Amino acid sequence: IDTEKSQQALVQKRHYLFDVQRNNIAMALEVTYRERLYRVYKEVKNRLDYHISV
Amino acid sequence: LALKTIDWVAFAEIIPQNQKAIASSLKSWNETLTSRLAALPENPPAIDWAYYKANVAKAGLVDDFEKKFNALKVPVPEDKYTAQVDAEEKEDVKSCAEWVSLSKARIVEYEKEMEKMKNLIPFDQMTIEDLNEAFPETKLDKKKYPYWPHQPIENL
Repeated sequence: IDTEKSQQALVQKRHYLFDVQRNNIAMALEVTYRERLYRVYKEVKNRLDYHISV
Repeated sequence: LALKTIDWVAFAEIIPQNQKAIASSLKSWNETLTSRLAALPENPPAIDWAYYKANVAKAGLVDDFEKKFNALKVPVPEDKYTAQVDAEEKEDVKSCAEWVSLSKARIVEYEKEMEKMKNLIPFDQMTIEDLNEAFPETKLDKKKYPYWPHQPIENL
């Protein structure tokens, strides 16, 4: 009995795989967005200061 | 940005041995993705044009760069990948719950049988036929040894 009930507790714990990946899918799409933000921000700023530099 | 908090040893127990390497990859990327999110804020600091309105002598070029900026639509990346793992999650809980049902059946069987050994008639009033009913192993195989004492003499 004690072995079987241990397996059930474990089965109930199975859900941790799917949230992990879901976390990684969540963060990655957040990263590539913020990178896209800094990239666009930084580039346009560069063309600006170049005009200031020349 | 709502994440789900996660244990790591609890993560470890529920991985089969055939995909342990993938699990490590999900662990590494999870760590890295936390660091990269820590090392940058959410929005870039949009620079005031005052420093660039009064410091460029080029003919109105600062205006159309900034007009092109406020009217710029950066492509927000869409998911295209979490719906299909949610469906895989649903499918899993189905396979989980049906097994918990099966195991539950083996539990309730052990409870009845445990109770049977628990309420055993004391050994003094027990006929040997009652014992062989209790411990079906103690019976003597009248097929392999038909004649008395129904067992090899060594085991006697």
